[PDB]
Amino acid sequence: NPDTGQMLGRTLSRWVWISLYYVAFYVVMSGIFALCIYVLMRTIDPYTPDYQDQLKSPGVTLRPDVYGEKGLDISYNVSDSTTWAGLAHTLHRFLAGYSPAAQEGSINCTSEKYFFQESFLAPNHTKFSCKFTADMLQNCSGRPDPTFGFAEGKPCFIIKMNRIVKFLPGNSTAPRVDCAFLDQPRDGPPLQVEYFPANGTYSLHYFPYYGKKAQPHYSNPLVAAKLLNVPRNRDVVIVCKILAEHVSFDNPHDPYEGKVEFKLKIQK
Amino acid sequence: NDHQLSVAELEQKYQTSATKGLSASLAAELLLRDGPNALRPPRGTPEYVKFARQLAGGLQCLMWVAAAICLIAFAIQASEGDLTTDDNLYLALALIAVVVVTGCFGYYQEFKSTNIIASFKNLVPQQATVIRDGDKFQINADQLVVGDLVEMKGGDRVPADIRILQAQGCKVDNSSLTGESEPQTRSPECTHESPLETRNIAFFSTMCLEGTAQGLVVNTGDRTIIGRIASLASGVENEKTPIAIEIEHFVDIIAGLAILFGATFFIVAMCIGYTFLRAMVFFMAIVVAYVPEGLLATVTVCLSLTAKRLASKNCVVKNLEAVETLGSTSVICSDKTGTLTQNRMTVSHLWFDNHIHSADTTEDQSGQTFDQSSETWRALCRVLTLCNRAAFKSGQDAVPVPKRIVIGDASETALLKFSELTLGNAMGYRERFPKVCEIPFNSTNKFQLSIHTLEDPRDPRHVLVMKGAPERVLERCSSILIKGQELPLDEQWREAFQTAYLSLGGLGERVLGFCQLYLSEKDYPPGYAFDVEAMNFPTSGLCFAGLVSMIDPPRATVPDAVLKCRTAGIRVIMVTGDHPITAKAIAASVGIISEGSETVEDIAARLRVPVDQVNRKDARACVINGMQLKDMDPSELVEALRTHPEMVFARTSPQQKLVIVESCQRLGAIVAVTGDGVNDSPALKKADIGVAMGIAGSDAAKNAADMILLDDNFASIVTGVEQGRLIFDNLKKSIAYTLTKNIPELTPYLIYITVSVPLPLGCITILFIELCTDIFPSVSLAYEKAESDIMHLRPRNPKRDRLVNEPLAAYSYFQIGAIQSFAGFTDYFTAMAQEGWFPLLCVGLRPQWENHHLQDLQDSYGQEWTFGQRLYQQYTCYTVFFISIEMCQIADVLIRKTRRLSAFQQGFFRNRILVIAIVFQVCIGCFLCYCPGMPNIFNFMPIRFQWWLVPMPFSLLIFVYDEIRKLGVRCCPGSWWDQELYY
Ligand SMILES: CCCCCCCC/C=C/CCCCCCCC(=O)OC[C@H](COP(=O)(O)OCC[N+](C)(C)C)OC(=O)CCCCCCC/C=C/CCCCCCCC
Ligand SMILES: CCCCCCCC/C=C\CCCCCCCC(=O)OC[C@H](COP(=O)(O)OCC[N+](C)(C)C)OC(=O)CCCCCCC/C=C/CCCCCCCC
Ligand SMILES: CCCCCCCC/C=C\CCCCCCCC(=O)OC[C@H](COP(=O)(O)OCC[N+](C)(C)C)OC(=O)CCCCCCC/C=C\CCCCCCCC
Ligand SMILES: CCCCCCCC/C=C\CCCCCCCC(=O)O[C@H](COC(=O)CCCCCCC/C=C/CCCCCCCC)COP(=O)(O)OCC[N+](C)(C)C
Ligand SMILES: CC(C)CCC[C@@H](C)[C@H]1CC[C@H]2[C@@H]3CC=C4C[C@@H](O)CC[C@]4(C)[C@H]3CC[C@]12C
Ligand SMILES: CC(C)CCC[C@@H](C)[C@H]1CC[C@H]2[C@@H]3CC=C4C[C@@H](O)CC[C@]4(C)[C@H]3CC[C@]12C
Ligand SMILES: CNCC1=CC=C(OCC2=C(OCc3ccccc3)C=CCC2)CC1
Ligand SMILES: *[C@@H]1O[C@H](CO)[C@@H](O)[C@H](O)[C@H]1NC(C)=O
Ligand SMILES: *[C@@H]1O[C@H](CO)[C@@H](O)[C@H](O)[C@H]1NC(C)=O
Ligand SMILES: *[C@@H]1O[C@H](CO)[C@@H](O)[C@H](O)[C@H]1NC(C)=O
Ligand SMILES: [Mg+2]
Repeated sequence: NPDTGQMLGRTLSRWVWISLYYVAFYVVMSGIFALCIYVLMRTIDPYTPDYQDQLKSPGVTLRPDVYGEKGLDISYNVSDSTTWAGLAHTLHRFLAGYSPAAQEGSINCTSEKYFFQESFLAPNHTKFSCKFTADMLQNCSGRPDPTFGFAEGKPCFIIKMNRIVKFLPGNSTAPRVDCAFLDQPRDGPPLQVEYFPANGTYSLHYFPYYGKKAQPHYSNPLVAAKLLNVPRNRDVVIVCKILAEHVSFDNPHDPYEGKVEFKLKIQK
Repeated sequence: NDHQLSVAELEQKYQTSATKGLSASLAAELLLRDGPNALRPPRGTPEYVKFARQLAGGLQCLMWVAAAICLIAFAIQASEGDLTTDDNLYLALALIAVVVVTGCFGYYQEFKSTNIIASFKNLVPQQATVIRDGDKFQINADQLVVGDLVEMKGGDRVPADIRILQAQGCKVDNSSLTGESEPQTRSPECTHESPLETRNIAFFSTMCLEGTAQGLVVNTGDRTIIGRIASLASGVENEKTPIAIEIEHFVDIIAGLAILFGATFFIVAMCIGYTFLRAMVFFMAIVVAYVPEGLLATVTVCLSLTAKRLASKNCVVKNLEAVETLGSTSVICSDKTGTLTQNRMTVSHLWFDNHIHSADTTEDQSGQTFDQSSETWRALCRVLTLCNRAAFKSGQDAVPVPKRIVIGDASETALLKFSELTLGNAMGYRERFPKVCEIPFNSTNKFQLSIHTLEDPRDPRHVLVMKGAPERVLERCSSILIKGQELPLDEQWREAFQTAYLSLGGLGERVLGFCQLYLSEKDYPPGYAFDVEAMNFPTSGLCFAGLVSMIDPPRATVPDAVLKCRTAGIRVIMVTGDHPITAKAIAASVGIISEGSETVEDIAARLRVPVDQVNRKDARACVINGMQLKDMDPSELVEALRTHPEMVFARTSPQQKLVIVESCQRLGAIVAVTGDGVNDSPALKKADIGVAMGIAGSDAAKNAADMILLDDNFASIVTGVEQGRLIFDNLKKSIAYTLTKNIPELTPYLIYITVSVPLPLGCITILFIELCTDIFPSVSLAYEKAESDIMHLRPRNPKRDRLVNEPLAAYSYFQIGAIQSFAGFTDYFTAMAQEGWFPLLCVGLRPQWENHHLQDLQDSYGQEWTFGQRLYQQYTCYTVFFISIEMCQIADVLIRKTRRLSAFQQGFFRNRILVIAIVFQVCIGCFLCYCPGMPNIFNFMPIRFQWWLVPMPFSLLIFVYDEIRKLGVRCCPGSWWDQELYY
């Protein structure tokens, strides 16, 4: 089939024309595709997504995040500092973005209700964002305890709610974190948690979130849950859910929607 | 051999006697050396073997290889802790299931065809008659041994191959074993050199029509002529069908493209930074992706629909691949006796009133009748009606006269049926003229005579009717009846009679002379003592009434079928075991030899030159008999076939029929063979398509054939040719439609691997596209009408016109499929960006997107997403890509209705099956999108309405582009556009 006069059943001149035809066809098709993408991006709104079909209730994440086989799994040894050194280092890295130096781009908020901004009055055509510093987490903030309670068997877990543009948790009361055992160890009591900030709430002036273009300095409000009666040398499952009117935690196809569930083991 | 052997040289070879016969002990001990006198049953394929063969084929093997590659890739991925390994299992299961279900469908088609064919297979044990040690006792035919002395009488099957020792008026029906349409006289004198044409050999399978005979068993079981034909047919190998060859070529194209794309993107993956194992898995995925899952089912369903359409015309195929061979056929090698003709002697021509008349020979009387308004005709009708001893069976009024059954001679049967058709109530007319004397057709007199009494009670004369050979009635018959007058012979009427007899004999017909004599009452008063042994009545000085000739005539639809086949560009060759004169006359009658075409003998006779002095290229027709065919080598046979367009082979043995078929096939032609007898079973097996008559066909012929004509209608051949051409074109369209959607199924995976965007299209939705939503639209293209006069085109060139070729593949894959991929990706990016994921962020997003440990991945607006939410968004991408492919496939099915004509000319809605299939496709798309539970069952999402609208301009672009391409093809035939852009 490959021959000098006819190269795979087609002369060299005819190959040129057929290749030119295909090049022109694909150039035109690529131009149409690029024009379609350009039109789409010019109809896209810079600040608000067109639809939030997959974002009905926010997800909930936990720090420090260590994943085992089926999900979050934290296990360490009080007698061995190398078991929780990495956990405390992860917490320190996470709270690095919550120092006042990191928060200089946000403002003080004392409203305790929705920060409803209809105009752009922060600099560079921007909306204001409230400060969350790693001092509102008091004891679990990393000072004066750089171990976050891990050394003394009372670890602090930071619970963060996923941010959704214009989502409102509910203004009857501030959304609140509640942590408990999944199936309580029948030989012990219910989980004793004590939270930072007090009552484990996210202040309502961190909502609504207006997106990263309108609020480039926005920081998710944090709640630290210090567990005080976790049994030692035993596997426990902890579920931390968000108590808000517009937050749901009952989706069986997304275990992080509205709550966070982790396994915990503290050995001695 | 045994025919060329005296009884003295016999009777010692077989240790028998010509009268005493074999001893009862020698026969019993010879039945041990040689088995029972029966043919060996065929090999016999078990049903599981038949099903396993259905499970094979080019496309089936490609799918088996694809499933094996899927499983190997699954093992490789499982040796790496991969997650999305269920896709490999789903693909392998889908491929295996499609192969198995298609094999079950094909096996069921074979089983049903076998049931219908065997339904008309008649079964009955057979007896014989043997004289051992003097005792003439009746025995089963299978206890016969070589050397046995048997007796045959009219109506009995010949019990074995027999050298005739004594015979009295014995005639045999050899039309199934040989091509001889006329009954053959059997006499103990060795006439011809070969045993197949001698008169002292009777054959195992044949009928003794009349008389009695006695002879010696010379062959038994599988050593008989029919047994040796069965052995020859068993050694003939069944070659591949043209459609199977086309499918194999298309499989080669698929494999080449798959390997090319896989290697290219394996190199790309290696250069991008993928590990060698990952790049190999990518190569395997691409190779598997190029294999279409539903195409085997689509092709099988289209072939089955064509088979159903053919069966609606009493044309049953034994395999689904046989429905296209007639459309691809360029040469039809046809049998004469019983295939082109009715295998029944009927009255064809009459010479009375100095004019040759032509009778209606069609079995349904759909032809023209000669002028019956005369007095010579009435006299001839009376003579032929009264001088006949044949009689119809009692209880026959529904059956037409040609297909009734009568007890008597073949010639007497033809005369009786002719009388019943013309005069009507032949038996009643004959009984209304009482017969007082008669003389049977003895060999010495060579005529039949009878004296009757007239029907009116006032005419006391006696009418003497005599029928016999022309040059035995002409020695008598001093007078001749012309226009009712009794003009005498002036040697001019003798010249006219000789000319008419010579012409009728040269027409391959058997002529009979008829005459009457009105005996005077004065010399022969009523009550005259007529003595057959005294010759007291006048046997000379008769009045010749006319000449009647008989032939085995063609079937009613055969001439038109032959003309249509030749119009379609198919060469028709007659190959018969019958005599050359009859073969040539029938070939002229049916149109195999055209009007005005001559042989070299004809040209020599016209030019008064010797046969060796005529240019062979001047003769369009040719008649080659078997002895000449023996001497010719393949080179001379090829030269003769390529020199004479209208070829007739006469006195052809089954081996020589096989040789002719092999020569035609070796010249590169796809050859169809039509036959009914055992003598064309090897040729039917060797043919690309073998067609056997359902009613007239022998069991061996029907077993050898791929096609059975249940009603023995030859026009079903032209129906099959048209259906085969139509199915070829519609299969081309359906395969183009099926192949188009493969590229939009594969390009999302290529972009997923190379650009690392979240997976735009999943395995489950790909399987739904392949096996649920597009199978019905692809099948509906089998109902497309022809775009031109398909019956006036020439047969396709098998080496140049492939079912799937480069223009079709290139178009379907890289133009329409490219447009479909662009539509799918436009919809994908629209759905992504409107949910918060801009295209630039989508680029390179796959690791984070699929990371199960990332539950707050940020989108373009800074919103944080869990893995489950991202997975539901991915299912939305699946659904929008699926719907884009669906809409573009609606446009594709619209554009594949025609290859040259516009949709505005062929008709948008004239294919109601196609319209219903489009509605069905849309309905299933809607059901999959919007049925509750679909997101978690099949990963289909209830997409917003604008996701439906985005691919619609691309579908319209597909339609407009195809319309413009076909307009350019129509307006500029032979241009660069036609050569490159037409498929
Ligand atoms: C073409 C004519 C017929 C000729 C071929 C006949 C057989 C065709 C069938 C092929 C399928 C192969 C057999 C089934 C193989 C898969 C079995 C299976 O286990 O599958 C399950 C999946 C969905 O599982 P899940 O997510 O619920 O499991 C969740 C479990 N976890 C969590 C592990 C994911 O199901 C799926 O893959 C669905 C895959 C899509 C294919 C389904 C079959 C659709 C065929 C329709 C043809 C109808 C006739 C043609 C049209 C009529 C007009 C002519
Ligand atoms: C064999 C032939 C193959 C042909 C392949 C396709 C060739 C063309 C591919 C890329 C060319 C660029 C097309 C996109 C550019 C559109 C024009 C444009 O200027 O748009 C602007 C955007 C950036 O806007 P922004 O988001 O910053 O604005 C935000 C605005 N506010 C803030 C208001 C919301 O620029 C962009 O998006 C650039 C996006 C670049 C990456 C796109 C994703 C790559 C995926 C490609 C898959 C395509 C498969 C094709 C299958 C063919 C099979 C034969
Ligand atoms: C061309 C026409 C073909 C017609 C086929 C024959 C007729 C059968 C069709 C329908 C009969 C069943 C109808 C559905 C049952 C009632 C509806 C229901 O019970 O809804 C309860 C809800 C539905 O959830 P949702 O709508 O909010 O969506 C979930 C959204 N996401 C993302 C958030 C999780 O809770 C749930 O999810 C649980 C729902 C569980 C699944 C329901 C059973 C139907 C699914 C499969 C049956 C077989 C279909 C496939 C047949 C072979 C292939 C063609
Ligand atoms: C050819 C003859 C065809 C006859 C009709 C075929 C069957 C149609 C029957 C029912 C379909 C309508 C009912 C289901 C949709 C509403 C359910 C729903 O709720 O869908 C909602 C969206 O709906 C809409 O935007 C508008 C409703 C209609 C959409 C298009 C319907 C498809 C129609 C196609 C016809 C195209 C004809 C032209 C092309 C062919 C030319 C030859 C889904 O909710 P979402 O996405 O907001 O949730 C997001 C939240 N997440 C994801 C968590 C669940
Ligand atoms: C996309 C890039 C990397 C592909 C490589 C460039 C070259 C090799 C491509 C570009 C255009 C292509 C040609 C386009 C048109 C045809 C006509 C078709 O009937 C056979 C393939 C053929 C002849 C292609 C061969 C390969 C080709 C010449
Ligand atoms: C140059 C830009 C616009 C892209 C390329 C356009 C292509 C599709 C056009 C431009 C020039 C055109 C070619 C010009 C020359 C010939 C040779 C002639 O006998 C047939 C048409 C043919 C074969 C044309 C085919 C199509 C063609 C190659
Ligand atoms: C006739 N077209 C059918 C197909 C078109 C496109 C295909 O992409 C491959 C693909 C996947 O590969 C998985 C796979 C890997 C290795 C071997 C076989 C299969 C996975 C998800 C989506 C797509 C597969 C099948
Ligand atoms: C780790 O915990 C175990 C009990 O599970 C304890 O015996 C050990 O002392 C601890 N680590 C060390 C090395 O101190
Ligand atoms: C915000 O308010 C607190 C309490 O009034 C104050 O101590 C702090 O200085 C303010 N923010 C700054 C400037 O860090
Ligand atoms: C938090 O720290 C204070 C001292 O600053 C202490 O009194 C209090 O008990 C601590 N609470 C817990 C549970 O750590
Ligand atoms: Mg025959």
